[PDB]
Amino acid sequence: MTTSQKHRDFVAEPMGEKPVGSLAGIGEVLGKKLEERGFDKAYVVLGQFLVLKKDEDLFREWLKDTCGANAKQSRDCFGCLREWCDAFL
Amino acid sequence: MTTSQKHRDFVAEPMGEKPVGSLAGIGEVLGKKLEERGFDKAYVVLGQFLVLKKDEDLFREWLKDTCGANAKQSRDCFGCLREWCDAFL
Repeated sequence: MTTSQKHRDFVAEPMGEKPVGSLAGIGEVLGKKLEERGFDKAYVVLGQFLVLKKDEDLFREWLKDTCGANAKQSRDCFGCLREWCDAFL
Repeated sequence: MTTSQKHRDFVAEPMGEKPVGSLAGIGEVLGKKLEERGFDKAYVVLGQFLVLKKDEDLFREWLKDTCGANAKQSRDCFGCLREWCDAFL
């Protein structure tokens, strides 16, 4: 139901060292799982997106299989990360 | 002996989809080895640098162990990729 202001805020300015849970689609509980998986910061997760050549099917299985995110949560991270790259990459 | 103009050209404008061998420190022969390793484009190699949290010792072993680059060639890619991130990340 309408994206949060975080989506426009993230693709409106550099990401710097913001925490992983700052990425749109990742909640406080999910941010903790990615952190246990070695992604304590967003740019480390951005790297995984870059390693998958922006492949949406591979990206979705990675997040869901890695933490259990739902199909709705994965759609927000794909378009959210894909849009940041369009402005910064 | 003095860096090539490619170093200043790469950190002077976005990287887009330039080929891997376009990264400073990677020669035409080495670009072919990375390509056989699955890195047909520079942004895929940029992702590995991001996944290593910019760790220089881990990055150097990755390139040398992955293709056989010399210690001099690895120094150019670290500072070259590190400088691009400073301007675009």
